Amino acid sequence: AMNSVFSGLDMLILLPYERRGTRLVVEDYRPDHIYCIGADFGKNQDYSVFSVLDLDTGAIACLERMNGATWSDQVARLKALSEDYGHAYVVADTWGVGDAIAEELDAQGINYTPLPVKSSSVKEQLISNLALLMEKGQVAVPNDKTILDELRNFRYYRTASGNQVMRAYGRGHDDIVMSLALAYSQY
Ligand SMILES: [Ca+2]
Repeated sequence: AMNSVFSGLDMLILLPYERRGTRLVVEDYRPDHIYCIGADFGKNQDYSVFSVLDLDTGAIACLERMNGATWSDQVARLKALSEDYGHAYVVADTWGVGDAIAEELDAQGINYTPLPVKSSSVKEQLISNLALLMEKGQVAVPNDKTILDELRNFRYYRTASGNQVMRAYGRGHDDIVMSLALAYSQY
């Protein structure tokens, strides 16, 4: 596609995994490594995606995805992932998530840093970083067709005034794309 964002998809490293319910587990926790978790919440009927990145290797160790999970359940699942990966810190897109998730992150003692995806400018910085790392052969994800498809279908458009926009082709989703970009913002 002429308007592909991820022109370096050919350099994406593809990793085998075990599906454990809502998790795709590439590898279990290694305590000599430091991890973070990109978190795109399930604000309403959209998916929540939590991407555990090994910051020593640049590889996704685990990716959890679901939709329709309660807000509290999303936070509990994030807590469990964080704890599983050595109190991995969460890079949380807190923009427009609502008071309950924001309060729950603090109330539950989640190890997190806010990265609100609050404009097209912020989004472009996150995505361009992911795209560059990808072309450089530094991005490694679970070899799952849904993940690869969501990256393949992430495209450039232009607004009425001529500003750049990045979004899913057609009527698609970008929760996986954004979760991965949030994780890799730290790499
Ligand atoms: Ca979402």
